[PDB]
Parts: sequence; C-alpha cells; structure tokens
Amino acid sequence: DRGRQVIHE
Amino acid sequence: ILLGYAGLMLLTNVLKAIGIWGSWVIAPVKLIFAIIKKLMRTVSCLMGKLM
Repeated sequence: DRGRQVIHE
Repeated sequence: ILLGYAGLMLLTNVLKAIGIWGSWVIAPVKLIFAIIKKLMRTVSCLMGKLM
C-alpha cells in the first residue's frame, strides 16, 4: 500500500 | 468544574498531538487510484481510436 501511494501521489 | 477542565485539557492534548493525519492519507490513496484508473481507460480509448 505504501508503494502504491508513493507511485500514485 | 474539574471534569470540564480535564476534558478541555484532553481535547487540547489531542489537538496538539500529530495523530489526525489519517483521513488526509487514506482518502487521497483511493482518489489518485481512481484517477490513474480513469487515465488508463482514456489511454486505452486513445489507442483504440488510433487503431
């Protein structure tokens, strides 16, 4: 989830 | 009066503590996830139009 957020934001 | 002052102190301690940044982290995740999904859908539509 943290990696997904880093890729998204 | 003591209970009211204790409640006010607890409220001030909660407001001063940095622990409220939960919604501003959870909601933008799914927001930008839906944004990226819409972007991928638009890219697929553009590729189909080009084909």
